[PDB]
Amino acid sequence: GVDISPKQDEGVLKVIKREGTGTETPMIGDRVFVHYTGWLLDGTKFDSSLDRKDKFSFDLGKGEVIKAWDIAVATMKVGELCRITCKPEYAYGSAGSPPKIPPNATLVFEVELFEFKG
Repeated sequence: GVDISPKQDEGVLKVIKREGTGTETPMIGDRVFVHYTGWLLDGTKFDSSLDRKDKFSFDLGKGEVIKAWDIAVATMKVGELCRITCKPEYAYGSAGSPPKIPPNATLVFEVELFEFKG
């Protein structure tokens, strides 16, 4: 339900709405069938995966996503619903997202995780 990272203290953290059915969580390098909505800190909707024909999907912590997703998606159960609050050290700070994000802006993603190790 909160914010901070339990090692660096800045990184991420996540607001719970609907907790899971299958109590298990994903392991490092496992395949997860996610779907996300996402906003910048000014309340601007830059991205939502369902709109582009289908759901989202990655392999936990493989370069593929952001480090804020490897921390908060490692803590996500089968069927769960929450909202991620992320900081640029774990996200777009040392890079910037291609269409409009600069190297120092706060970030937001509402994630629904369907299933992973199953």
